[PDB]
Amino acid sequence: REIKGYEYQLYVYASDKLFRADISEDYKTRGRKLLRFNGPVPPP
Amino acid sequence: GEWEIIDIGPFTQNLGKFAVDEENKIGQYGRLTFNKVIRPCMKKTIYENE
Repeated sequence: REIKGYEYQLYVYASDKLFRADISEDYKTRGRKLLRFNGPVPPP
Repeated sequence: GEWEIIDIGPFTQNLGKFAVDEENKIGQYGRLTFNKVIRPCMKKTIYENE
């Protein structure tokens, strides 16, 4: 939540389908928050 | 800020599981069984400037 953390983008396989997931991660608290989840997508 | 690629070890497989479990509470896709994290996995690190 603070420009002091991370952001991950992911390609997750769930139920034989491919999805896009962007997660956040606060440097101090280790507060992960799911941000966007969309799919299915074409494989990279 | 910085940007880098990371490897799909059990750290990345964990953010896989969290993303699915978290979708399933808001389950617009019905409900889903996680299967795996594929490459590439990107990771931004933000610093004090917005």
